[PDB]
Amino acid sequence: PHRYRPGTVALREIRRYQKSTELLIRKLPFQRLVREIAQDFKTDLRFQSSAVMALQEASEAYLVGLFEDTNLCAIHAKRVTIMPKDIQLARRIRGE
Amino acid sequence: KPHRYRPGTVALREIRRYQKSTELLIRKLPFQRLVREIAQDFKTDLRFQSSAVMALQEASEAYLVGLFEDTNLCAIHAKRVTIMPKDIQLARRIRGE
Amino acid sequence: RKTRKESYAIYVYKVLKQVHPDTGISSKAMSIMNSFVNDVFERIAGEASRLAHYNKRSTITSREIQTAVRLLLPGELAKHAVSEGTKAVTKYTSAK
Amino acid sequence: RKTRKESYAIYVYKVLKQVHPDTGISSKAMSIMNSFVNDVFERIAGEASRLAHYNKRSTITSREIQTAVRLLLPGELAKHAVSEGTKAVTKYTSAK
Amino acid sequence: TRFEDSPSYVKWGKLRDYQVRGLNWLISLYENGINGILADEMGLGKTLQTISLLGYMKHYRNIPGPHMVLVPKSTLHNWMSEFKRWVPTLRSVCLIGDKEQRAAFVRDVLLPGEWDVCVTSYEMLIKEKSVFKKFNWRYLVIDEAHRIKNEKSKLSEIVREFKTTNRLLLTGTPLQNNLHELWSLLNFLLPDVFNSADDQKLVERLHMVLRPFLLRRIKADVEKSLPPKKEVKIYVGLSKMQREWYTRILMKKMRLLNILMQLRKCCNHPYLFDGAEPGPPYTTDMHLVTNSGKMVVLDKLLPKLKEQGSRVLIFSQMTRVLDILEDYCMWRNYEYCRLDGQTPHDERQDSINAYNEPNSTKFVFMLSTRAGGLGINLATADVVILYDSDWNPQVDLQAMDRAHRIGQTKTVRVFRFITDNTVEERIVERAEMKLRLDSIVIQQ
Amino acid sequence: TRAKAKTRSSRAGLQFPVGRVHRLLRKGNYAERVGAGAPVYLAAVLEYLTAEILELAGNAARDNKKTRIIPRHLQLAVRNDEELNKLLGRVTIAQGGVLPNIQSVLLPK
Amino acid sequence: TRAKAKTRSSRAGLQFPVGRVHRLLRKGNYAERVGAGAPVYLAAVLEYLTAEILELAGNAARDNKKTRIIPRHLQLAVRNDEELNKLLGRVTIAQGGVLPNIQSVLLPK
Amino acid sequence: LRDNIQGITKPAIRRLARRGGVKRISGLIYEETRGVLKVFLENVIRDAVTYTEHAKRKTVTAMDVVYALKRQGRTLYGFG
Amino acid sequence: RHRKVLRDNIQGITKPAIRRLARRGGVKRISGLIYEETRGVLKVFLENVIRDAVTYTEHAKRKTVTAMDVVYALKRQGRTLYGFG
DNA sequence: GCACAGGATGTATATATCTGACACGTGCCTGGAGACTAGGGAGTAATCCCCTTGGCGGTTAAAACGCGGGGGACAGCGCGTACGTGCGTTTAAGCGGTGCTAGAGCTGTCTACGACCAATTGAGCGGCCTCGGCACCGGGATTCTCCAGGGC
DNA sequence: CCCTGGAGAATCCCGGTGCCGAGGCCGCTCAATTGGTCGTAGACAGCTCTAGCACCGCTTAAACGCACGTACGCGCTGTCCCCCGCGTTTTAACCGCCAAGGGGATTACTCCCTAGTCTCCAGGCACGTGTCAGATATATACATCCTGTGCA
Ligand SMILES: Nc1ncnc2c1ncn2[C@@H]1O[C@H](COP(=O)(O)OP(=O)(O)O)[C@@H](O)[C@H]1O
Repeated sequence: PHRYRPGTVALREIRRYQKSTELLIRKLPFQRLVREIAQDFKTDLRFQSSAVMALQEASEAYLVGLFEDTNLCAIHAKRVTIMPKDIQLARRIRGE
Repeated sequence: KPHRYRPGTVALREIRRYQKSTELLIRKLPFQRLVREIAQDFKTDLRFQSSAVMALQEASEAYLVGLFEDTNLCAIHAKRVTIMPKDIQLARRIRGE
Repeated sequence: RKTRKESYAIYVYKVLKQVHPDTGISSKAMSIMNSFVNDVFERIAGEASRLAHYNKRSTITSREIQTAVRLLLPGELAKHAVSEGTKAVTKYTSAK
Repeated sequence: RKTRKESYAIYVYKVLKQVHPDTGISSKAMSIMNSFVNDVFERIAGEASRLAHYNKRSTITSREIQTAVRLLLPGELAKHAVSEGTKAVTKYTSAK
Repeated sequence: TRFEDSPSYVKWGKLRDYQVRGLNWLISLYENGINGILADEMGLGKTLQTISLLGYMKHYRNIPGPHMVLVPKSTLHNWMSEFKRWVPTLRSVCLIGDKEQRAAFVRDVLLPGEWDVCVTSYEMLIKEKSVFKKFNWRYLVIDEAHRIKNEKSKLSEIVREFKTTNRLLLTGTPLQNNLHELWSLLNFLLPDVFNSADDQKLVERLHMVLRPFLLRRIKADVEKSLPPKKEVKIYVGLSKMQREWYTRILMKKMRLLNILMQLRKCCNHPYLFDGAEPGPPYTTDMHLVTNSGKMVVLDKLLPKLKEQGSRVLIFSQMTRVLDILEDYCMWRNYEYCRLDGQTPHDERQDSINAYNEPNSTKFVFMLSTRAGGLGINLATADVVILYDSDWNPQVDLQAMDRAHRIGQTKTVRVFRFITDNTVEERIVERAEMKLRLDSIVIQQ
Repeated sequence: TRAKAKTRSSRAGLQFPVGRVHRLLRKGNYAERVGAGAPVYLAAVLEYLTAEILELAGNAARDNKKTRIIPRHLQLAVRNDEELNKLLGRVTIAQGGVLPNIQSVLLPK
Repeated sequence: TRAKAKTRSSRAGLQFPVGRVHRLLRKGNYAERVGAGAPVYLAAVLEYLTAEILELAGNAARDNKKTRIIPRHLQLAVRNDEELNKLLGRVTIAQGGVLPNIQSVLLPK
Repeated sequence: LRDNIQGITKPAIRRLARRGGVKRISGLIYEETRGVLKVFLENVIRDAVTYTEHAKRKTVTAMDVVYALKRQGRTLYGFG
Repeated sequence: RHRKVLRDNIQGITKPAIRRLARRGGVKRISGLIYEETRGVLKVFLENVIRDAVTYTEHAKRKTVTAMDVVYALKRQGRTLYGFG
């Protein structure tokens, strides 16, 4: 039976998602996460839907940029697999 | 036969010494020549206050020190002890310059 | 009808018709352009205010706007923006 | 007789003698402390002005100052500074 | 009614009449308790008179206490040799060397206090003011006192802070630019007399005030030789490129910050500015001469003197002009020896000896106007050509008298090059003003 | 009587509102006074920058075979121009996506 | 009659100039009106921050065995403390030096 | 509510990494990225709630979110 | 007609000086190609700062660059400097 | 093969000196406090209706889970290379001077033009409807790529 | 050990739907027009202190060139386990719809809080001036690092 090698499907997904322009996180789980986090600062808070949408946009952009920098660090280590040490190095160099 | 320190003891001694002090590590007159040469291309007939050159040297040295810290971190990431132009370029790319 | 809100949308549309006569724009894109115009305005005006405070003046002038655009825009954009602003002020002075 | 320059040196020295009776400060350290006070003042005042513009008000008040303090200062500093300022405003309003 | 002959404590030598007169004047200064400035020209045994004064003050007065002499470094060995030759009864020590030698000296000779005179240099005084400040100084002697002619200078402040009883200044040109310098010297001498900052109201009053504190003996008492000099001013006009650059400088990419300093060199040679010379070929052929008025006149002048007596000295204030002249002399294939600040001292002395060798082929000796050490005995030359004039006429006089020394045989012609309708006219007029001030005040 | 009112934008030959810019400057607490040339200069600069971005975005949309500019086109225009990328480096554009880019080590050998 | 002048700093118990802060606010073009309690609040906050830094710098000076503060002590105090490090993260102190810090790999073994 | 960081699922993290341009992902990346997301969200939500409180509102607005992002240096065009 | 240049001013930032900067940065071994890279990095940084400082000086209609102008340029860059005003 | 003695190096330490910057005291003047008036910003109450939140049911894409295998991470080994260490030589920095300007800052005036405030009015701009061309969705035929097997 | 040959994915072309983008209308409030005034900035003058240019003289610390040896970067290899690609089953997200009421958003009213003004006075700044804290030197005491050698 047909079977793609380990890495061609990943490249296809890379091209597809770099072509697309839509959000990649489920909106109801993200909304629940936002409300949970907001419970720590005030009670009975209400949100505009636009507020949750903007939060998701910012979070996705931050994560995508972080993953780009992490990929660069992994390539620097002469690897193709990214690691928590790469994420930590990217954050440390950024200033976080 | 004459006594010699191993390759790395004097480097650590220098690290501790220069991390203990606060002076400027670059020669004032060469730095001043460089600054005047750079400003020449922006505007001729430029005069500098001596305090301006000191502030420039302070900022430049702080920038270089921070860059070298990040470079050392990247070299340790690559399982190395020697810093390289690759490490400098990676640090600059991650910092966004 | 609630309180009226001000946006640069019609002026953006006029510029778009000048540049590409037969090309349109969507609502999200116009919102992005409005946000861009507001951000650029705030950057330039704040820089000019700082310049006036530094030089111990009380009026924001065309010289302050010119210095602010030199400070904030990079390179060729700064040159072309300076040229456009100078042309506009020349026409305004001569044709008023 | 040269011009008058203003600085926070007198008050910095007062606070130094209040918190460490037997300790001195050099001229360059005074320069740094003066610059620090100026920078913090400007950050807080700018954030308060932006808040007033956002809420369409015209008066910088103690509510705006408190909100700016909470926005700028990280955590323990924020809450201790809030307590200090509340003490000060209460003392000023109570019998002054 | 004073010492009328050569003193006895000074052995191997009879002091001349002017020497003994100066010694008597210094003794009168000591007796009256007034400090004086001794300026008896450039060759009338000033060092010998100072040594005789110290010898008297130790022998016929019983104060062999500490004495200090401040000298330029180049004169230290001369001072020590003179001390050992003329008056060896005194005990003189010299402080030189690096930090280790200075520490060893202070631990060995200075602090133990077995000496009587100390001969140190300006730099060593600045370095060891801490240890020299402790002692009580009976007599302080400062040679070439025009070093401290300027107040607000560190050496003047430091020499003021010492604890002294008597003071003596040796110079030849007390007045160089303005009366403030003379007041500065006199204020170091007698601070309680000249505490204030500043022909019945002038000239004569100034003479009467200065006479009790000063003594100048022109080099005319001896004479009997040294035929008088003769100064000719040669006026030159700008070349065409020089005119173009003069207009470019006045009207206003090269930075032109010190406009006066750019106009000057422009009046010397347009080649100094970057790019004024022709392109990459970079050849030395007749476009150096034709692009400078001083250079065309100099090429018309040098061969005539050469077929005549030759041995010409050329002075300038720019090492760049020295480079251009060296290239010209290489192209025309004369003989040149160069001396400026960058020349090491051994090479300097070798060049002086080689030019002064009794029968040599050397023709042109080029010097920077300030790069000498008041020595330099170029007495075999005949003609002095001043490419550039200095704001200080004493500098020009010293340049002249480097070739007007006692060994001179024939009269010397001094050629001063001046551009017409330039800033050189101003420079020369200011120099004339300063020279007239100096002559009227000091010379008379 | 009074002459027919000519807008300052018409006097300056612009398409952005000079009077509105003047009011925004006056109400913004930037300075005590505002000169007459400042609003004209600022409006001209805004017009130039808007024209630049719109031109690049329209070119990108045409290369995508569309006629309406969308945030993807705006993001492509901004990120494919060095000066505008230097200006908008800290800006996130909603629904703009990212530039296609794969590091050469990751491509199959 | 008239009463003796009492400074607003004395009224509030602050060692910082309430009146000078009020004047600086009014001349900085932050808003067209400034409240009464705003300068008091701001001066108190500035006092708290200055007191914190001076306390830490005096402790660092005691560790270094000197009775006067220098920029080195200021830098050592600002670093070594996370709150002030976040506050002054992008700030350079002139001749303040850097913290002693050697990575674990670089040590001999 | 509780247990909502687990709603950010592994496939979503994979999609975000693929848009970032990565090919191989380690198994421990997911907890790390959840931590990073939580800290980022906490900072932004704290600032937005401060703005909302100052306005004396009980609703958080997209304007508050935009203002918080701009003060943190993360300008967001597309909402006002 | 005598030309003799001295050296490039960017070479005045010397290899031992760059080594001292790396020592304060905490670096143990340094490659030989680092020095040219560091020279380029320093040149770029200085160019940005000096361009902004010159813009301020021109606005003030002066020809002298002041420490305050340098401080304002650094604050524009985002590199606040304390200790010069 | 490992561990220790010892030598040499560098470093931490106590003491003594000296100097130049910190800290205090003084006069005075400029900005802050006291007392008042006047007016507009904002606190307060009340109404509306929009937008949020909660709940429910049906669909279906997406998540979770388990399998099987090849590729990538990682440890180890060998080598030769480029960097650290130290030494003798050279250079240029650093300090202290000349000599002359111009530049820039604080002081103090004068003065005129440009920005501000106010009163009218009419045209530009924002909100509200309405309609059709573009964008989207599906469907079918097509091209490109990726993997595997072997006669090249 | 690359060439055909299948399959999977993606592309292009063609036709049917819907939904808002772009136009046209209405009403209002905000900018443009006049008129008058005042205060800010431009212009000038007179002092003082710094910065640029071209030199000199001297001291000395640091750069520089060179040579040797040694850790180390780098390539190569083998092993193992871990992440990837695929198929099955479950789950909860999505979407549409409905319902209720909490809070955003606006308006009217009034009061109280701040700006502006005029006196009055004391707190803060420039200016002098002394003394002591720290820098530096010198001579020890000690802690570290490296090697050679004795012992299994
Ligand atoms: N034996 C001597 N005694 C006195 N003066 C002499 C003697 N020999 C030479 N001179 C003079 O010394 C001058 C040069 O020496 P110089 O350094 O000026 O000495 P001083 O500084 O003592 O005058 C010459 O002009 C010469 O006249």
